Amino acid sequence: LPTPHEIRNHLDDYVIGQEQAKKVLAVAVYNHYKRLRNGDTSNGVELGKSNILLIGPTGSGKTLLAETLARLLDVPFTMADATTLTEAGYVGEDVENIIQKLLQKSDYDVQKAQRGIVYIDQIDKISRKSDNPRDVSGEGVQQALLKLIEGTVAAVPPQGGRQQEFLQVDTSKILFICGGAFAGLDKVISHRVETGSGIGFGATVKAKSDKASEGELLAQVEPEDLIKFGLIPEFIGRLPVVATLNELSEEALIQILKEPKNALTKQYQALFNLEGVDLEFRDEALDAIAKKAMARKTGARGLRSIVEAALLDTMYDLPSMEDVEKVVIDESVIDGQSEPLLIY
Amino acid sequence: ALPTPHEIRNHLDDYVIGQEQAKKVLAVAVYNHYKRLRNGDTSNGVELGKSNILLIGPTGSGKTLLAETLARLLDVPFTMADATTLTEAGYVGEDVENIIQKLLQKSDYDVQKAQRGIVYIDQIDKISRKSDNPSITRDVSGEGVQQALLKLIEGTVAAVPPQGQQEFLQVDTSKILFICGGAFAGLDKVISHRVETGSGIGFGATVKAKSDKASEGELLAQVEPEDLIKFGLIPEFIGRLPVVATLNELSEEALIQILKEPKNALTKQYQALFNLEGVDLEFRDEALDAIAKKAMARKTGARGLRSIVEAALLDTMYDLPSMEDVEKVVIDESVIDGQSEPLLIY
Amino acid sequence: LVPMVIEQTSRGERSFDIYSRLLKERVIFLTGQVEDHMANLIVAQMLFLEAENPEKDIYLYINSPGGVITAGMSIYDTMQFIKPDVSTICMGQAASMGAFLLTAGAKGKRFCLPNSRVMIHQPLGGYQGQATDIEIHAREILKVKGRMNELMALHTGQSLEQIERDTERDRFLSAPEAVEYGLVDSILTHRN
Amino acid sequence: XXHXXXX
Ligand SMILES: Nc1ncnc2c1ncn2[C@@H]1O[C@H](COP(=O)(O)OP(=O)(O)OP(O)(O)=S)[C@@H](O)[C@H]1O
Ligand SMILES: Nc1ncnc2c1ncn2[C@@H]1O[C@H](COP(=O)(O)OP(=O)(O)OP(O)(O)=S)[C@@H](O)[C@H]1O
Repeated sequence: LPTPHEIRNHLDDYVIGQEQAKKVLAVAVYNHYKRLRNGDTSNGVELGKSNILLIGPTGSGKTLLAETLARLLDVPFTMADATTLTEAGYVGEDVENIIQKLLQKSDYDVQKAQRGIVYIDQIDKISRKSDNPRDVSGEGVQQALLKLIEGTVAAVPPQGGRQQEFLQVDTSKILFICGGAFAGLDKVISHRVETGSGIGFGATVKAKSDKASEGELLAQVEPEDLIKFGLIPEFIGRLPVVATLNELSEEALIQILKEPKNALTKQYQALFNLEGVDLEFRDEALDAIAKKAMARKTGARGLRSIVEAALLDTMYDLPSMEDVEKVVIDESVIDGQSEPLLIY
Repeated sequence: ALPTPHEIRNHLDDYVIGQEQAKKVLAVAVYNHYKRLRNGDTSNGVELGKSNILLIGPTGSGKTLLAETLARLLDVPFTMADATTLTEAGYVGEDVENIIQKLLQKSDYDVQKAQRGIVYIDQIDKISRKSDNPSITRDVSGEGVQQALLKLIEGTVAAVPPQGQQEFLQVDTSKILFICGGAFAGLDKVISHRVETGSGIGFGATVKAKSDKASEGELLAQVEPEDLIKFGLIPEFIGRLPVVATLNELSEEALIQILKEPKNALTKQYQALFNLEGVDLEFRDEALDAIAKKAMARKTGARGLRSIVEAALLDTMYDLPSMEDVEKVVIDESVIDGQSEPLLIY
Repeated sequence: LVPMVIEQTSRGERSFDIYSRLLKERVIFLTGQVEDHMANLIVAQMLFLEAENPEKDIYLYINSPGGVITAGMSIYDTMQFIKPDVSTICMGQAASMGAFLLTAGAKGKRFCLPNSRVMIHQPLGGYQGQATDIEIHAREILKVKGRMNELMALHTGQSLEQIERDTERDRFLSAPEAVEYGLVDSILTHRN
Repeated sequence: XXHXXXX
């Protein structure tokens, strides 16, 4: 049933700018389900576990891929958070609660829940930082999660009980997608491999050029680098598949403002349409916006700041203004040097 | 109908002065919020976006005043929370969810009426890391609460105790506004590092300070999201707040206007205090400007102005009750210096 | 030998040399003949103090019998380029170039000791070679003499004709006469 | 309740 060719096209409809990442997920997703079709029946013994490790910058679409995949996929999907997770459940939460929410989506169907997908956001949150210690969000969380990720049956009261019984739902079959933004990881990889600082005439020095630090550096990531970050090596050993996402290109940004149905121009113009005046954006403004956005280095999430701040003056006085049929925005408006000219 | 940006700003002008740049920002959000709440999830463009404001300004610039005045004219519910007590990872003290439970007291347990509410936070700068990207000891209000808040702004549902069965309710935050703003301390040093680019020793090294450069207002205006990363904020948290408002330091003229034009101007408050005693209080124009000059030297903002007035009239306030048959009291510019005593009218 | 001193600080004790200790307080010493090496060291000191604090006055103590002219003109332009007021003081003696840097200090911040002495004369030189080369070097040194008199009048306030007549030969001026001549502002007899 | 660790 799974198709790697079609799934890549489907993700392209909702995600843009990450072509390599789509290929990685299609292989792991196809392999994981194919394994369950014939479980441990092949001649090959000790088959490696198929897991996913999403790693990319902010606004790269980590949370977006989990949403799009859930809609396209038939099995139930869940969206949890690592910040809420706590060890030995004092007042925050428990690891077993993740399984309870999965059944609510699957309507207490063990046969249908074991084939489900799991996605945990902000994986970096559980990084073990116990230099000055007890720790409820550090080693305790990762230790409990590793036990679950290893594959074990955990007691879960079905429906809560009206019984003193619990179901032994398997865990090795269920898939897991550990993803989150890694801050400081680039420095760790750069610290290990620099291959520079040559003072000789023959030697070369690169101060601004960083050999595509946003994308190339991620491609050369190793498990040993994450160990210094705080993660446990056994946790990384269980995830042979890692996804690397490069920084969005200026071309990709333009596509994100036009092709998607959640585009800023579409919603903002729709909002202006309610007022009664149409909104027009030229192509020259779009490429200009992309350059400013990349400078901020905030991702797509910070794109809105440039568009809104530029239109702050226009929206403030637009209701008072009358007899304006359409609004025209030029490239200079993005810079802010020239005010936009209205159409009557 | 809904209020217009010009109409709401005319109301804010009575309580706020010299912050034109900030009044327009709050006006568009309120206008956008009502427009978002005007249509019943029906629009030409689906998935209407949410914009979060980040109020940044000097000390005593009027940030806390705007959130208070906004709730008076705002019809929808409003809450005034604080980031001081936020406890990430469920430690002792208040939790992020509390902000939502507090929003029901003003809304009187109305979920449909609560999702259309506005939220304001203060002292958001205080929860930033100490100019270090990696946290060594898992800061509860550093690398903690900042992350915890991400889920709420992004849009999720959190269980809240209905009363003080014991079942909980779910309320989404995807269509709830949040105004997180606080006076950042030491931000000027970071901005100077990235924009002055003239440090060093030499004939051709541009080094001119304490006279022209290092202006508080100019530095804040040139702020960018990349600058906050060196300060301690996480980029994820900054991504959820695209809008940014840069307030300025109160000018000498602004102080004079704030002394008389506001409804609750300090000059009027003291007159009310003196009015009940039975003695009128008048301030001569010349005297008012002198007080403004002293306030700027203190570098404490509008709040510091009370100190100057209190000291100037400290002696008169002590002797006014024991004195009798006094109709009017006039304060002169010399009285502010303290060399002379204000005249009295019998 | 140079003695070593100890500066008490909040962090801890630090051993500094006498010359370096005073440099921290915006104090520079001009000793011996004026040459290219000693002059290049003072220029770095002035620039270093400018960056540390551009609003604090600098103090320059001069005790030297003079020297090369080109080495001294670098110090004059440096004092005027930097915003801080370079205070000058005369200790022991002030020769042709030593006197020019003394009077070049900030107006109102120039002092002379009660027993100090200033000497001023015309530039010295010489050359050996063809007659054509002597004319070239003679016109050059004449330009310097004219240039040095113009600047001397600017700071001292006297007329250009008076400085020329007074600098034709060696002219010694006591500390009181220097005040009347506009070369200095006052005398630092005692501490107040 | 909470945890304290520094030096
Ligand atoms: N790759 C992308 N392509 C197009 N739009 C994107 C992309 N990434 C983010 N966006 C836009 O940004 C919005 C939020 O994206 P998110 O996926 O939440 O960002 P995020 O950084 O992945 O979140 P985190 O870091 O995992 S909490 C989306 O609704 C889009 O409008
Ligand atoms: N623009 C203004 N116009 C008039 N009065 C002002 C203005 N700004 C501040 N004030 C006065 O200062 C008082 C406190 O203002 P705040 O809103 O607390 O300033 P602030 O910037 O929020 O200080 P922080 O952030 O709490 S340190 C108000 O009650 C007013 O009396």
